[PDB]
Amino acid sequence: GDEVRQIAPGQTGKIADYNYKLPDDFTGCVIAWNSNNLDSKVGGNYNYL
Amino acid sequence: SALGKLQDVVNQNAQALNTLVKQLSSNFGAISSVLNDILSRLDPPEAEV
Amino acid sequence: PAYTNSFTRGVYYPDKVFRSSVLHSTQDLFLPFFS
Amino acid sequence: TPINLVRDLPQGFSALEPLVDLPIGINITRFQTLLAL
Amino acid sequence: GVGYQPYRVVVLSFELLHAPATVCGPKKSTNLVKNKCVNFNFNGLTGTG
Amino acid sequence: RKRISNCVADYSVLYNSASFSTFKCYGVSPTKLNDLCFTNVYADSFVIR
Ligand SMILES: *[C@@H]1O[C@H](CO)[C@@H](O)[C@H](O)[C@H]1NC(C)=O
Repeated sequence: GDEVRQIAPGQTGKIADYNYKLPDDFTGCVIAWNSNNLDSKVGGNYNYL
Repeated sequence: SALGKLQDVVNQNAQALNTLVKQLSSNFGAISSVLNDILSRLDPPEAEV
Repeated sequence: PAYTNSFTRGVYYPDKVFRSSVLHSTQDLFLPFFS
Repeated sequence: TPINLVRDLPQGFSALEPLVDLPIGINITRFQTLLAL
Repeated sequence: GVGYQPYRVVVLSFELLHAPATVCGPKKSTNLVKNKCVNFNFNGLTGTG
Repeated sequence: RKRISNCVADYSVLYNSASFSTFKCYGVSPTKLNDLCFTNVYADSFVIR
């Protein structure tokens, strides 16, 4: 969810700090789409460390 | 007052320098006029603006 | 209400900062001269 | 100040050192004073 | 909903004033050097001189 | 409106903790909080949805 919007040029966040930092010159595009039918397993999927 | 012309040149130059230095204390719309304060308070993404 | 003139009274330091041999204006809440 | 007067405030300069910055966190609209009685 | 649930908010108001610094962070104090160019950081006036 | 007297304000554990939905800051940055030396801090608290 919101972590999808947490990645962007010049953004501070837990994703930015340690997981996935985008540079502040990002000449690209971020394509995000809900994936409840692809990788969302019932009871919570423990593959998202 | 005989040497008004010579003194005027000195006064004009000193006055111009003083205004130049006084301009260093202006904000220009920034949060602070001290460059160190901006650097020590904000991350690069928000310090550049 | 009796009245009087305050000649050169109620002058304080608007800023806690020190400085020497400077004639600088300060926009601050002061007591008017001769008020 | 170390004044020595006859009557009324004198003529002359005198600064005012900052004594304390009281953290009140209130508003103020009307004030009074206190005296020795 | 997420937009209508109890959201506790505490807003911390600061001020970058030359007034004496009373609230500061956990940084160890070093020794006083003099007669030498150094990066001096006493309370907030970080700088070189 | 509770303010803070003289102390050593350790802001370090305020964003490095998964207990805050939003940590938006203006005029200051989370990682830079620990290095600041404020004259005072106001802790104003209210609740919104
Ligand atoms: C201060 O707050 C009180 C409480 O309502 C109010 O009556 C008064 O008018 C306020 N004064 C100012 C100057 O806002």
